[PDB]
Amino acid sequence: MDQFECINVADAHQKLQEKEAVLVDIRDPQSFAMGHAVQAFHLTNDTLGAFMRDNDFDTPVMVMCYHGNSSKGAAQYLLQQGYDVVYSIDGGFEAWQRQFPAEVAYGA
Repeated sequence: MDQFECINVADAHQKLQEKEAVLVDIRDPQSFAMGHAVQAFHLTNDTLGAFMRDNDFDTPVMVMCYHGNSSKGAAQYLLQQGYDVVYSIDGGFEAWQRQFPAEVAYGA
């Protein structure tokens, strides 16, 4: 579709558990390594080319950032590239870690 949607972390977690959507994290690499959601792919302009080759445009994509702000612009960017089902995760990593502290991974 031609718009992206904002979702909360409980919704995102459920989609992930059901294997319905993939999760990308657009934060800087240092913050990513300090802690990220399990199964998050670190998506940057450099890793985008690989991401696109590896995830067809019909793949639902959920975008996480620091707080839920930059993920909106990144989600819109992905729609513009051809993705049809894109979400921005309200609250970002802060919300993820608060709700799901046992589902945090470290490093790359």
